[PDB]
Amino acid sequence: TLPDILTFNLDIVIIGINPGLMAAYKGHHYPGPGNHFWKCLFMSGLSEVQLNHMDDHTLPGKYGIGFTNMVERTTPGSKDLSSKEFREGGRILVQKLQKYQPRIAVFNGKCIYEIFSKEVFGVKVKNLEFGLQPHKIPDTETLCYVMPSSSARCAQFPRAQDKVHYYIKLKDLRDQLKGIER
Amino acid sequence: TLPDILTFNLDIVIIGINPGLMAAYKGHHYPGPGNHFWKCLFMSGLSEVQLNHMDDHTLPGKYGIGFTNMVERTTPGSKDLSSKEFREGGRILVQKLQKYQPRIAVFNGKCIYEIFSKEVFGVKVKNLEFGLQPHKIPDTETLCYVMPSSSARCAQFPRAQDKVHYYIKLKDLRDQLKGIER
DNA sequence: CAGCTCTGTACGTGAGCAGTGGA
DNA sequence: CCACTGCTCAGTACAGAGCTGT
Repeated sequence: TLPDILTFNLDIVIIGINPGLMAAYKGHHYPGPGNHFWKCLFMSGLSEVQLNHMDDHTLPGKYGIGFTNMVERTTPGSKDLSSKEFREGGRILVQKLQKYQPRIAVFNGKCIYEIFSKEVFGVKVKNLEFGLQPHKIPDTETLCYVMPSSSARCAQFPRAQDKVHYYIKLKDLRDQLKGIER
Repeated sequence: TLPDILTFNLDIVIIGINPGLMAAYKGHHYPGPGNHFWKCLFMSGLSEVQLNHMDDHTLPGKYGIGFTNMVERTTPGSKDLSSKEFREGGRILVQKLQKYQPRIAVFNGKCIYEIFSKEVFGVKVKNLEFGLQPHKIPDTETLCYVMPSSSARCAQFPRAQDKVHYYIKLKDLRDQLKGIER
């Protein structure tokens, strides 16, 4: 099982379906170096240098970023999880975000949100795009922001430098949200 | 983590390097694909239906085949098993084969045998070929038959069918030795 | 320098997969 | 909404750098 990385006062929280064999194994979030998470982060000026999964523990204090997932059971892939298993999941995730209250809940890939929505919000988001969504985290001021899966096991973009747009945008959205309190 | 499947009176005993993330995760030998292992067996004629990692414990009593690995820690794989480890692995592995004494000890993939031999027999082998090897298992009538990895991490045997050859040999070598044996 | 060894890296394929847009 | 696109991830041979003796 893979450790959450959560503190108070976060800008961002990256949010997987649940940890995979590799990540269970290394004990850190997003080991590849195939997978694009860590490059995206560097690419987008979200991190000033280029880091890797070994540095995950530093992300809250130094970049105000943290990690977690709907499910905590570790499997090979989402296709191994029950519907049931996801319910108790986002139930427990809502409860976390109500506790930690970051500015923005960022979802890895349409897939995971698409669930959360027709679960937490009782609504099949039809025709979904990436980035800021209309609903806040229930009982919070936390935004949901949907991000193309960091997994290169994907159609596009996959390729770390085309998901950078969404990182830049996220980054700016963060930036916007700190000016509000001027 | 991954349990040996071993009896007495086995013809063949596949010996993998160690148990990777899938296999670890599912307590069963050669899950993949890509492992061409369950494939080859069938299309090599060594089984008469194509089966998989969950018939693994039936391979003794039904086809007199058994399983085990040189080293036993779970890793990704593979290029990350220590220098040491492997040596000590081989001390245990020998003991088992003197315990159980299968007609043959198939090594799945070079570098294990490559290394086993380097350890057990005192020989760094020139230009290893796949197939039967000079030496018996010390103090047993058990043969050593090298075989190219069934991992698909391996470019120079692109497809499963680039490997069945050794399985058809393997059959034969067993088939010869089986009588003898009137 | 062949031969010896000591790392380093560059390699095919399919299966699984996220996403998009095709029946 | 099955299919279709790019791209991950699951040991081993040769390159070359750096010693030995013709």
